[PDB]
Amino acid sequence: SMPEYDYLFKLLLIGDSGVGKSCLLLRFADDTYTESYISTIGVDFKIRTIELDGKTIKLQIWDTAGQERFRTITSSRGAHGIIVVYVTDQESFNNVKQWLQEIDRYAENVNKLLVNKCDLTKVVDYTTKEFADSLGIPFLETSATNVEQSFMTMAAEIKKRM
Amino acid sequence: SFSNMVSAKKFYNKAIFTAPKAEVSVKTHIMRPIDFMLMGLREEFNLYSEDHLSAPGTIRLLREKNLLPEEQIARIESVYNQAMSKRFELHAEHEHDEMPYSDAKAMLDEVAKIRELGVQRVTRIENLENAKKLWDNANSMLEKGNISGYLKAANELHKFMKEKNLKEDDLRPELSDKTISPKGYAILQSLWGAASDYSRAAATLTESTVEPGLVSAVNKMSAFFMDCKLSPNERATPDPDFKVGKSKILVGIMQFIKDVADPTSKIWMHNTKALMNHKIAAIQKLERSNNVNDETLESVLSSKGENLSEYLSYKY
Repeated sequence: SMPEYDYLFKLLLIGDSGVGKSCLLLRFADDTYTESYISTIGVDFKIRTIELDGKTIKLQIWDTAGQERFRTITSSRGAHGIIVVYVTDQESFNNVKQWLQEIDRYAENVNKLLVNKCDLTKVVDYTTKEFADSLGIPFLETSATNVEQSFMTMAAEIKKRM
Repeated sequence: SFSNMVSAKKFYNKAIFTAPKAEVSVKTHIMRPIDFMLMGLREEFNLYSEDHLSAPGTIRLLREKNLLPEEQIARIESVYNQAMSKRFELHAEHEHDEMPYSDAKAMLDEVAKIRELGVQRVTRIENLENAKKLWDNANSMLEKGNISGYLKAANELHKFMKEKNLKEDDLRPELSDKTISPKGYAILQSLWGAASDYSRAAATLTESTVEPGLVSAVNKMSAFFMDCKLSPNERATPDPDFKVGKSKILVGIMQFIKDVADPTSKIWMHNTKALMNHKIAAIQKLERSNNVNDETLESVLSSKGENLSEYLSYKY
């Protein structure tokens, strides 16, 4: 409430490499800003602005750099919403099964949404919805504008919570 | 792996063999280079088959595993075959290993290309030897706890590989030699968590571009150092019995941002280096008493010096 946005929702994109995360944050724009050091390596987040109730809201998605190496859950506590991604992959759901639970136990007011397949070339079923409904988390198979609209809907649940 | 690529480049330098002065021996100028060129491709890629050890077998493997461009493999095949044919043709007459000059015109102009694949290969190996050093002192700075230097070295590592156009995959094989300490993983673990915190913490209603951006960039660099050693999704093994002070490492990240940020770089209304100092002082001040905790650090990580009375108290 103090440049070109009123509210600001920080979002975590928890997931391993080779899982197909990147194809969710494709309709999330990279941060236009640049200087010498940021240019050489880039960043681990994407930004997005939407009009909502006549007010500019900024989304900020964190593909936390190097989550892979550390799967010990302490409280890494700030985010307004956590998103866990896993489909053309056997162990992808099995590993996520342990994370999504150890997240639910240590969180709440925070939004949760479980997720898709990129490079379309599927061993996981639309229920195996069952694990997600067990803890109370919306599940979605995605990819499209369908995935961006799935975020602009989640960016309205936090608004109702404030 | 530990398959001395220092020898792979020995076999390649030996193949680089060189063109004739006009007068060309099929043994010394063609077949010998190729046989060393194949043993070079054997020691570079650790070419193993539970079934090498043959020239056609070695070629068969390269195609199987797309270890080299097809145009480049086929060229080695077409020349080794032509050499074979020539040695036979010459051992069946009258010098047995030496042929006339104009006959070898097309063959030698294809060997020259294989010599180009020679140098191109050797160069990248030499550039990899250097990248081994740079990573190795980064892990060495990490070993002795000096966070200032670790972040400086990991940056020098990264800068070199972009310059010499290298990837994380390229370095990983010849890093089977060294290891990251389990207590060294706990430092990286700390470094990772503080940065992950800081980056999100600094995304505020005042500003959510420059400061998180910078913090993430530090974290990606530490992650890049890690990627050089570890395969995708290969977990890190930290020592939870040894933990670095979160305030100490936060200052570390901060120091590093001071040094790499532009003199023109500004976070909201203040100069970046200046804000880093202010944030360094504030934490050092928390450290000086006994007030350093997650609540009290978060207040610093999230500040943009919007309280000018507070911000300007540090200057005067």
